[PDB]
Amino acid sequence: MDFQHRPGGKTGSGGVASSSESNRDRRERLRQLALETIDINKDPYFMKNHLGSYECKLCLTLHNNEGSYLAHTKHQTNLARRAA
Amino acid sequence: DEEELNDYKLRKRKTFEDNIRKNRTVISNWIKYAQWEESLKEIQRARSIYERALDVDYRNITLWLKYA
RNA sequence: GUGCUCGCUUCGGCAGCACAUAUACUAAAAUUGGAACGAUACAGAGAAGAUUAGCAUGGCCCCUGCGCAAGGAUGACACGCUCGUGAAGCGUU
Ligand SMILES: [Mg+2]
Ligand SMILES: [Mg+2]
Ligand SMILES: [Mg+2]
Ligand SMILES: [Mg+2]
Ligand SMILES: [Mg+2]
Ligand SMILES: [Mg+2]
Ligand SMILES: [Zn+2]
Repeated sequence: MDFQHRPGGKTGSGGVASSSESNRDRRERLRQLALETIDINKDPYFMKNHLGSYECKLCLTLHNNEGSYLAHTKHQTNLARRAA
Repeated sequence: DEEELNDYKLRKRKTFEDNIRKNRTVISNWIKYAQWEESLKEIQRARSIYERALDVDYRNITLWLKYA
């Protein structure tokens, strides 16, 4: 057989991860991307709870997902209200 | 403390020699090795390092300037 | 050792002549220092999601191969350099 034209595979691989492992890896990567964009934007309103949840201290609003806080950018009117 | 200092100096010299052997023409590795040898008060070792660097590339101004 | 003597002369030998002229890492040893990489253990498969084909490039890194062929995880290994502070020299005051 064409050994140099078979699809590539290596011994001792372990296989492809399941849906749950890929889902939690995607969630961890989304958390890392959200933290990278928060550190790039340098927003001090972001906080992580003791139970591990996103919180807007300028809005005082909890967020279930990272994109919930990423869409929380109302926040300008709440920042103007909490400025004084 | 003397054996730990000897192991640290051996590790630093091994990394400097590996950085020299990886890229010979990069003279900043030679300058850093010679300044680290001069900082440990080894005049003839740094003189041998500078002479090796001048044998590698004698046309550089900064090698002559730093060795003088 | 062999052969022969205008020998000494017994019949054995002596003497003389001629030929033949330099082996061995000299050990049947005492020593000495280097190690296959197998067992256990450490260990953990390149390319910014995952599964991955690879060709190179450098040399105090090698192995398989008869190789100027081809393999060995792509054989392995092989990233961080726009302003002030001082000093020296030069020309003006
Ligand atoms: Mg990848
Ligand atoms: Mg090939
Ligand atoms: Mg190859
Ligand atoms: Mg292969
Ligand atoms: Mg491959
Ligand atoms: Mg290669
Ligand atoms: Zn907010």
